[PDB]
Amino acid sequence: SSSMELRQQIPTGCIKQFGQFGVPYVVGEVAEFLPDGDVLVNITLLQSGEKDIYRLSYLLEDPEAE
Amino acid sequence: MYAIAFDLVVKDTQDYHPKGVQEAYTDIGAVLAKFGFVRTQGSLYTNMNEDMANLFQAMNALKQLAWISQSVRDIRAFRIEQWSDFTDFI
Amino acid sequence: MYAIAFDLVVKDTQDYHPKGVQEAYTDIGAVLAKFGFVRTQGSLYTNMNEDMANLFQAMNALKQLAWISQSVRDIRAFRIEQWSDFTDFIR
Repeated sequence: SSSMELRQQIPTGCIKQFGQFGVPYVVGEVAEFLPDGDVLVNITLLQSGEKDIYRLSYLLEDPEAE
Repeated sequence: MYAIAFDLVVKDTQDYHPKGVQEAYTDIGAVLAKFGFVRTQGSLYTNMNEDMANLFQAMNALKQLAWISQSVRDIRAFRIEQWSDFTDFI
Repeated sequence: MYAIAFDLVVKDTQDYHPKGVQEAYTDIGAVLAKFGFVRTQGSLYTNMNEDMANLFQAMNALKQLAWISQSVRDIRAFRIEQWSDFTDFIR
């Protein structure tokens, strides 16, 4: 919880995917530091090019895009 | 052949879905499984049954999810002919 | 209206594409755009000029990519004979 210790946890560059049935996305950098504790990560959906925003707590649990 | 194609808003889906966004995408496939639509692109589900009253009930089943109304970016149906796979990649 | 849909194996594309997966997506789209196929709703590249000969010229152009063969999961073309949009969920 240092704003480094948080940031060095978002795997910027990883190409993950929302579930077994979700679309793949690419992990951006920080968007906001929510007081819940976790962080809003900037994200761009790979196959549509849409940019979006995602909780890091959710992010770290999705699998790698296959 | 019929297709359903859709996109969720990820910020909206996480806020509104009870469980994750993972859960949203997995939920939808299961509803669309009730009416013959298999996942073929993650954002494109196909059924090969051109009955419209199937689509209709499938769409109505999808509108039953309370979070869809607040979290979908876009959702489309279309009627697909001349489905064609390419494998001249050697 | 014709549509092209495609998926790439992500590990394989990272190996063989000289830059990366997000450029392999963009670079494939560059080709398809040379044949009027353009993505407007996410993930589907559509043309609306239903000339089968043009679609084939694009698949032909596509194999001209060094890394495509070893880094493509799926690619499919098909016809969208009719479509309709859904905003009855926003209700």
